[PDB]
Amino acid sequence: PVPQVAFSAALSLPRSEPGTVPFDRVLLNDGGYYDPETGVFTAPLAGRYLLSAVLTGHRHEKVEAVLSRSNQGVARVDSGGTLGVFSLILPLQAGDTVCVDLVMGQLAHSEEPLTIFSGALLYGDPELEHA
Amino acid sequence: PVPQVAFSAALSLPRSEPGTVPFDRVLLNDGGYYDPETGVFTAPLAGRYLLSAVLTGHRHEKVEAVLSRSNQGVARVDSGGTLGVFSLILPLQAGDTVCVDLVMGQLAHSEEPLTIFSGALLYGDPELEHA
Amino acid sequence: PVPQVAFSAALSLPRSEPGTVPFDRVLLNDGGYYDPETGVFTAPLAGRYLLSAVLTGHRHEKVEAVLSRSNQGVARVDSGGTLGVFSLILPLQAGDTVCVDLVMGQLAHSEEPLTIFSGALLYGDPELEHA
Repeated sequence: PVPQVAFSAALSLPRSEPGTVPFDRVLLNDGGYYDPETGVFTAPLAGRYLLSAVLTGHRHEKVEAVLSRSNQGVARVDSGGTLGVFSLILPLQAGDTVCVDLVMGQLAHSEEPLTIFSGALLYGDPELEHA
Repeated sequence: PVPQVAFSAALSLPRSEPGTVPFDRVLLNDGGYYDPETGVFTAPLAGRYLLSAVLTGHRHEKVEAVLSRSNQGVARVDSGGTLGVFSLILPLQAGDTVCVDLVMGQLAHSEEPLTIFSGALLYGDPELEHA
Repeated sequence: PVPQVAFSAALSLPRSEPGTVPFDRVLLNDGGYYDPETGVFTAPLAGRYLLSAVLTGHRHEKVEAVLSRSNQGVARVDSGGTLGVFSLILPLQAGDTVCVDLVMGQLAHSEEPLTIFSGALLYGDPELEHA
Protein backbone atom coordinates (compact mmCIF):
# COMPACT_ATOMS: atom_id res chain seq x y z
CA PRO A 1 0.00 0.00 0.00
CA VAL A 2 0.95 3.68 -0.28
CA PRO A 3 -0.02 5.84 2.75
CA GLN A 4 1.05 9.13 1.03
CA VAL A 5 1.39 11.33 4.13
CA ALA A 6 3.24 14.62 4.59
CA PHE A 7 3.19 17.07 7.50
CA SER A 8 4.68 20.55 7.90
CA ALA A 9 3.41 23.45 10.04
CA ALA A 10 4.69 27.00 10.26
CA LEU A 11 4.32 29.81 12.76
CA SER A 12 4.18 33.50 12.00
CA LEU A 13 1.67 34.84 14.61
CA PRO A 14 1.94 38.66 15.01
CA ARG A 15 2.91 39.39 18.64
CA SER A 16 2.73 38.35 22.34
CA GLU A 17 0.59 35.29 23.00
CA PRO A 18 -1.74 34.49 25.93
CA GLY A 19 0.01 31.12 26.36
CA THR A 20 1.31 28.14 24.36
CA VAL A 21 1.78 28.69 20.64
CA PRO A 22 -0.42 26.97 17.94
CA PHE A 23 0.08 26.90 14.12
CA ASP A 24 -1.71 28.71 11.28
CA ARG A 25 0.45 27.71 8.29
CA VAL A 26 -0.69 24.25 7.15
CA LEU A 27 1.98 23.95 4.46
CA LEU A 28 1.14 20.33 3.69
CA ASN A 29 -0.41 18.26 6.48
CA ASP A 30 -3.42 16.16 5.40
CA GLY A 31 -4.25 14.17 8.58
CA GLY A 32 -2.63 16.47 11.15
CA TYR A 33 -0.83 13.60 12.91
CA TYR A 34 1.41 15.45 15.37
CA ASP A 35 -0.34 17.95 17.62
CA PRO A 36 2.56 20.42 18.10
CA GLU A 37 1.06 22.23 21.12
CA THR A 38 1.57 19.26 23.41
CA GLY A 39 3.95 17.76 20.87
CA VAL A 40 2.24 14.41 20.87
CA PHE A 41 3.36 12.75 17.71
CA THR A 42 1.64 9.53 16.64
CA ALA A 43 3.57 8.18 13.64
CA PRO A 44 1.72 5.30 11.87
CA LEU A 45 4.20 5.95 8.99
CA ALA A 46 6.39 2.89 9.64
CA GLY A 47 9.09 3.57 7.07
CA ARG A 48 11.98 5.95 6.81
CA TYR A 49 10.91 9.62 7.09
CA LEU A 50 13.03 12.77 6.72
CA LEU A 51 12.91 14.92 9.89
CA SER A 52 14.07 18.54 10.36
CA ALA A 53 13.57 20.68 13.48
CA VAL A 54 14.40 24.38 13.73
CA LEU A 55 16.51 25.22 16.75
CA THR A 56 16.15 28.62 18.41
CA GLY A 57 19.60 29.98 19.37
CA HIS A 58 18.98 31.08 22.99
CA ARG A 59 22.56 31.75 24.12
CA HIS A 60 21.17 32.92 27.48
CA GLU A 61 21.36 29.29 28.74
CA LYS A 62 18.95 26.52 29.72
CA VAL A 63 19.09 22.91 28.61
CA GLU A 64 16.57 21.71 26.05
CA ALA A 65 16.11 17.93 25.41
CA VAL A 66 13.30 16.47 23.29
CA LEU A 67 12.51 13.09 24.85
CA SER A 68 12.41 10.11 22.51
CA ARG A 69 10.16 7.06 22.69
CA SER A 70 11.21 3.62 23.90
CA ASN A 71 14.09 4.69 26.17
CA GLN A 72 13.41 8.17 27.64
CA GLY A 73 16.26 10.73 27.46
CA VAL A 74 17.55 10.32 23.85
CA ALA A 75 17.70 13.93 22.75
CA ARG A 76 17.27 13.98 19.02
CA VAL A 77 16.43 17.68 18.75
CA ASP A 78 19.34 18.45 21.06
CA SER A 79 20.35 21.96 22.23
CA GLY A 80 22.63 22.54 25.21
CA GLY A 81 22.08 26.26 25.31
CA THR A 82 21.45 3.14 26.06
CA LEU A 83 21.06 6.83 25.25
CA GLY A 84 22.11 8.36 21.95
CA VAL A 85 21.75 11.65 20.09
CA PHE A 86 20.82 11.60 16.38
CA SER A 87 19.75 14.33 13.94
CA LEU A 88 19.16 12.90 10.44
CA ILE A 89 17.51 9.47 10.89
CA LEU A 90 14.61 8.36 13.06
CA PRO A 91 14.39 5.16 15.17
CA LEU A 92 10.70 5.78 15.98
CA GLN A 93 8.33 2.89 16.74
CA ALA A 94 4.93 2.50 15.04
CA GLY A 95 2.23 4.10 17.17
CA ASP A 96 4.70 5.34 19.79
CA THR A 97 4.82 8.93 20.97
CA VAL A 98 7.49 11.61 21.36
CA CYS A 99 7.24 14.35 24.02
CA VAL A 100 9.21 17.64 24.57
CA ASP A 101 10.62 18.30 28.00
CA LEU A 102 11.35 21.92 28.65
CA VAL A 103 12.29 21.96 32.35
CA MET A 104 15.97 22.23 33.26
CA GLY A 105 16.26 24.81 36.01
CA GLN A 106 13.63 27.10 37.51
CA LEU A 107 15.71 30.27 37.99
CA ALA A 108 15.06 31.54 34.49
CA HIS A 109 13.47 34.44 32.63
CA SER A 110 10.14 34.62 30.79
CA GLU A 111 10.38 34.42 27.00
CA GLU A 112 8.19 33.06 24.18
CA PRO A 113 10.12 31.74 21.13
CA LEU A 114 8.85 30.73 17.65
CA THR A 115 9.35 27.20 16.20
CA ILE A 116 8.96 25.59 12.77
CA PHE A 117 8.47 21.81 12.50
CA SER A 118 8.69 20.16 9.06
CA GLY A 119 8.69 16.41 8.42
CA ALA A 120 8.10 14.60 5.13
CA LEU A 121 7.61 10.90 4.17
CA LEU A 122 10.54 9.61 2.15
CA TYR A 123 10.12 5.83 2.09
CA GLY A 124 7.17 3.72 3.16
CA ASP A 125 8.49 0.22 3.86
CA PRO A 126 6.83 -2.20 1.35
CA GLU A 127 6.05 -5.40 3.35
CA LEU A 128 9.65 -6.60 3.58
CA GLU A 129 8.60 -9.94 5.09
CA HIS A 130 10.20 -13.18 3.99
CA ALA A 131 8.65 -16.28 5.59
CA PRO B 1 8.50 8.65 -18.16
CA VAL B 2 11.70 9.23 -16.17
CA PRO B 3 13.32 12.69 -16.60
CA GLN B 4 16.42 11.77 -14.48
CA VAL B 5 17.66 15.29 -13.68
CA ALA B 6 20.07 16.47 -10.99
CA PHE B 7 21.67 19.89 -10.55
CA SER B 8 24.36 21.15 -8.18
CA ALA B 9 26.92 23.94 -8.68
CA ALA B 10 29.81 24.94 -6.45
CA LEU B 11 31.99 27.97 -5.99
CA SER B 12 35.60 28.04 -4.90
CA LEU B 13 37.03 30.87 -7.09
CA PRO B 14 40.41 32.15 -5.74
CA ARG B 15 39.97 35.82 -4.78
CA SER B 16 38.22 39.19 -5.44
CA GLU B 17 35.87 39.18 -8.42
CA PRO B 18 35.16 41.89 -11.02
CA GLY B 19 31.43 41.52 -10.37
CA THR B 20 28.71 38.89 -9.89
CA VAL B 21 29.93 35.39 -9.09
CA PRO B 22 29.59 32.44 -11.60
CA PHE B 23 30.28 28.70 -11.01
CA ASP B 24 33.15 26.45 -12.13
CA ARG B 25 32.16 23.29 -10.23
CA VAL B 26 29.54 21.44 -12.28
CA LEU B 27 29.15 18.68 -9.70
CA LEU B 28 26.20 16.99 -11.38
CA ASN B 29 24.02 19.19 -13.58
CA ASP B 30 23.25 17.71 -17.02
CA GLY B 31 20.93 20.37 -18.53
CA GLY B 32 22.03 23.37 -16.44
CA TYR B 33 18.44 24.39 -15.64
CA TYR B 34 18.92 27.19 -13.09
CA ASP B 35 21.29 29.97 -14.11
CA PRO B 36 22.60 30.95 -10.63
CA GLU B 37 24.05 34.33 -11.70
CA THR B 38 20.62 35.86 -12.21
CA GLY B 39 19.07 33.00 -10.25
CA VAL B 40 16.48 32.22 -12.86
CA PHE B 41 15.30 28.76 -12.07
CA THR B 42 13.06 27.00 -14.60
CA ALA B 43 11.91 23.73 -13.00
CA PRO B 44 10.22 21.36 -15.53
CA LEU B 45 10.72 18.67 -12.81
CA ALA B 46 7.06 18.65 -11.68
CA GLY B 47 7.34 16.31 -8.73
CA ARG B 48 8.85 16.47 -5.29
CA TYR B 49 12.52 17.62 -5.21
CA LEU B 50 14.95 17.92 -2.29
CA LEU B 51 16.26 21.50 -1.97
CA SER B 52 19.17 22.71 0.19
CA ALA B 53 20.58 26.26 0.23
CA VAL B 54 23.73 27.38 2.04
CA LEU B 55 23.22 30.47 4.16
CA THR B 56 26.11 32.88 4.74
CA GLY B 57 26.11 34.08 8.39
CA HIS B 58 26.48 37.86 7.91
CA ARG B 59 25.77 39.06 11.46
CA HIS B 60 26.54 42.62 10.29
CA GLU B 61 22.83 43.06 9.36
CA LYS B 62 20.74 43.36 6.20
CA VAL B 63 17.60 41.43 5.39
CA GLU B 64 17.79 38.69 2.78
CA ALA B 65 14.60 37.25 1.16
CA VAL B 66 14.55 34.86 -1.82
CA LEU B 67 11.29 35.59 -3.65
CA SER B 68 9.05 32.66 -4.51
CA ARG B 69 6.89 32.13 -7.59
CA SER B 70 3.12 32.55 -7.67
CA ASN B 71 2.76 34.94 -4.72
CA GLN B 72 5.85 37.18 -4.39
CA GLY B 73 7.41 37.52 -0.91
CA VAL B 74 7.44 33.91 0.42
CA ALA B 75 10.99 33.66 1.69
CA ARG B 76 12.00 30.05 1.47
CA VAL B 77 15.74 30.66 1.75
CA ASP B 78 15.08 33.06 4.63
CA SER B 79 17.78 34.94 6.57
CA GLY B 80 16.97 37.91 8.80
CA GLY B 81 20.56 38.91 9.31
CA THR B 82 -0.89 34.32 1.73
CA LEU B 83 2.79 34.48 2.64
CA GLY B 84 4.62 31.70 4.42
CA VAL B 85 8.15 30.53 5.15
CA PHE B 86 9.12 26.90 4.43
CA SER B 87 12.52 25.19 4.29
CA LEU B 88 12.02 21.45 3.70
CA ILE B 89 9.22 21.20 1.09
CA LEU B 90 8.85 23.01 -2.23
CA PRO B 91 5.54 24.34 -3.65
CA LEU B 92 7.05 25.33 -7.03
CA GLN B 93 4.92 25.47 -10.20
CA ALA B 94 5.95 23.79 -13.49
CA GLY B 95 7.79 26.26 -15.68
CA ASP B 96 7.59 29.06 -13.12
CA THR B 97 10.59 31.06 -12.06
CA VAL B 98 12.24 32.05 -8.77
CA CYS B 99 14.26 35.27 -8.26
CA VAL B 100 16.57 36.48 -5.38
CA ASP B 101 16.00 39.96 -4.05
CA LEU B 102 19.01 41.42 -2.37
CA VAL B 103 17.94 45.01 -1.61
CA MET B 104 16.88 45.86 1.95
CA GLY B 105 18.59 49.12 2.81
CA GLN B 106 21.13 51.16 0.88
CA LEU B 107 23.33 52.30 3.79
CA ALA B 108 25.48 49.19 3.74
CA HIS B 109 29.06 48.09 3.14
CA SER B 110 30.65 46.42 0.11
CA GLU B 111 31.25 42.68 0.48
CA GLU B 112 31.27 39.66 -1.86
CA PRO B 113 30.16 36.35 -0.25
CA LEU B 114 30.40 32.78 -1.60
CA THR B 115 27.28 30.60 -2.11
CA ILE B 116 26.66 26.91 -2.82
CA PHE B 117 23.36 25.84 -4.43
CA SER B 118 22.48 22.13 -4.56
CA GLY B 119 19.15 20.62 -5.57
CA ALA B 120 18.39 17.00 -6.49
CA LEU B 121 15.33 15.19 -7.98
CA LEU B 122 13.81 12.82 -5.45
CA TYR B 123 10.42 11.92 -6.91
CA GLY B 124 9.04 12.46 -10.39
CA ASP B 125 5.25 12.29 -10.10
CA PRO B 126 4.08 9.33 -12.30
CA GLU B 127 0.90 10.57 -14.07
CA LEU B 128 -1.31 10.46 -10.98
CA GLU B 129 -4.43 11.13 -13.07
CA HIS B 130 -7.67 9.29 -12.46
CA ALA B 131 -10.43 10.18 -14.94
CA PRO C 1 17.80 -5.31 -7.21
CA VAL C 2 17.14 -3.76 -3.80
CA PRO C 3 20.41 -3.00 -1.95
CA GLN C 4 18.57 -1.95 1.28
CA VAL C 5 21.41 -0.28 3.22
CA ALA C 6 21.24 2.46 5.84
CA PHE C 7 24.09 3.64 8.07
CA SER C 8 24.16 5.96 11.11
CA ALA C 9 26.36 5.98 14.22
CA ALA C 10 26.06 8.07 17.35
CA LEU C 11 28.31 9.07 20.18
CA SER C 12 27.48 9.86 23.77
CA LEU C 13 30.65 8.62 25.58
CA PRO C 14 30.74 9.91 29.21
CA ARG C 15 33.90 12.03 29.60
CA SER C 16 37.59 12.59 28.64
CA GLU C 17 38.83 9.96 26.21
CA PRO C 18 42.41 8.73 25.56
CA GLY C 19 42.35 9.53 21.84
CA THR C 20 40.20 9.40 18.70
CA VAL C 21 36.56 8.69 19.37
CA PRO C 22 34.58 5.49 18.39
CA PHE C 23 30.81 4.83 18.29
CA ASP C 24 28.58 2.87 20.68
CA ARG C 25 25.19 3.81 19.20
CA VAL C 26 24.67 1.66 16.10
CA LEU C 27 21.30 3.21 15.30
CA LEU C 28 20.85 1.58 11.91
CA ASN C 29 23.98 0.37 10.13
CA ASP C 30 23.70 -3.27 9.02
CA GLY C 31 27.13 -3.83 7.39
CA GLY C 32 29.03 -1.18 9.38
CA TYR C 33 30.86 0.06 6.26
CA TYR C 34 32.63 3.21 7.47
CA ASP C 35 34.82 2.92 10.54
CA PRO C 36 34.73 6.53 11.92
CA GLU C 37 37.68 5.95 14.31
CA THR C 38 40.13 5.86 11.45
CA GLY C 39 37.57 7.44 9.15
CA VAL C 40 38.02 4.86 6.46
CA PHE C 41 34.80 4.88 4.54
CA THR C 42 34.36 1.95 2.13
CA ALA C 43 31.26 2.54 -0.03
CA PRO C 44 30.25 -0.51 -2.13
CA LEU C 45 26.90 1.35 -2.26
CA ALA C 46 27.20 2.66 -5.84
CA GLY C 47 24.18 4.87 -5.86
CA ARG C 48 23.36 8.40 -4.97
CA TYR C 49 23.20 8.74 -1.16
CA LEU C 50 22.37 11.61 1.17
CA LEU C 51 25.15 12.17 3.73
CA SER C 52 25.20 14.78 6.54
CA ALA C 53 27.98 15.40 9.09
CA VAL C 54 27.61 17.41 12.28
CA LEU C 55 29.95 20.38 12.48
CA THR C 56 31.37 21.40 15.85
CA GLY C 57 31.37 25.22 16.19
CA HIS C 58 34.99 25.71 17.39
CA ARG C 59 35.18 29.50 16.98
CA HIS C 60 38.71 29.43 18.45
CA GLU C 61 40.11 28.87 14.91
CA LYS C 62 41.68 25.99 12.97
CA VAL C 63 40.88 24.93 9.44
CA GLU C 64 38.88 21.75 9.06
CA ALA C 65 38.82 20.01 5.63
CA VAL C 66 37.66 16.42 4.89
CA LEU C 67 39.60 15.01 1.92
CA SER C 68 37.59 13.53 -0.95
CA ARG C 69 38.64 10.69 -3.26
CA SER C 70 39.81 11.04 -6.84
CA ASN C 71 41.23 14.57 -6.49
CA GLN C 72 42.49 15.21 -2.92
CA GLY C 73 41.42 18.51 -1.25
CA VAL C 74 37.70 18.76 -2.18
CA ALA C 75 36.29 19.53 1.23
CA ARG C 76 32.78 18.19 1.42
CA VAL C 77 32.41 18.53 5.19
CA ASP C 78 33.85 22.05 5.06
CA SER C 79 34.37 24.28 8.13
CA GLY C 80 36.56 27.39 8.11
CA GLY C 81 36.79 27.80 11.84
CA THR C 82 39.84 21.44 -9.64
CA LEU C 83 38.82 21.68 -5.98
CA GLY C 84 35.21 22.23 -4.95
CA VAL C 85 33.02 22.15 -1.85
CA PHE C 86 29.70 20.25 -1.92
CA SER C 87 27.15 19.33 0.76
CA LEU C 88 24.23 17.45 -0.84
CA ILE C 89 25.61 15.39 -3.76
CA LEU C 90 28.51 12.94 -3.83
CA PRO C 91 30.74 12.28 -6.89
CA LEU C 92 32.33 9.30 -5.09
CA GLN C 93 33.77 6.22 -6.85
CA ALA C 94 32.81 2.56 -6.23
CA GLY C 95 35.08 1.11 -3.57
CA ASP C 96 37.04 4.33 -3.05
CA THR C 97 37.66 5.91 0.34
CA VAL C 98 37.20 9.34 1.99
CA CYS C 99 39.51 10.45 4.84
CA VAL C 100 39.47 13.35 7.40
CA ASP C 101 42.60 15.44 7.65
CA LEU C 102 42.85 17.16 10.95
CA VAL C 103 46.15 19.09 10.76
CA MET C 104 46.16 22.81 10.01
CA GLY C 105 48.50 24.36 12.55
CA GLN C 106 50.55 22.99 15.44
CA LEU C 107 50.40 26.01 17.78
CA ALA C 108 46.83 25.47 18.90
CA HIS C 109 44.82 24.34 21.93
CA SER C 110 43.93 20.83 23.04
CA GLU C 111 40.24 19.96 22.79
CA GLU C 112 38.04 16.94 22.21
CA PRO C 113 34.66 17.50 20.50
CA LEU C 114 31.85 14.94 20.02
CA THR C 115 30.68 14.16 16.43
CA ILE C 116 27.63 12.42 14.97
CA PHE C 117 27.94 10.83 11.52
CA SER C 118 24.74 9.95 9.65
CA GLY C 119 24.38 8.89 6.02
CA ALA C 120 21.40 7.20 4.35
CA LEU C 121 21.00 5.49 0.91
CA LEU C 122 18.50 7.31 -1.28
CA TYR C 123 18.76 5.74 -4.75
CA GLY C 124 20.55 2.57 -5.78
CA ASP C 125 21.34 2.88 -9.49
CA PRO C 126 19.33 0.23 -11.45
CA GLU C 127 21.75 -0.96 -14.19
CA LEU C 128 21.42 2.11 -16.41
CA GLU C 129 23.41 0.42 -19.18
CA HIS C 130 22.40 0.73 -22.81
CA ALA C 131 24.58 -1.34 -25.16
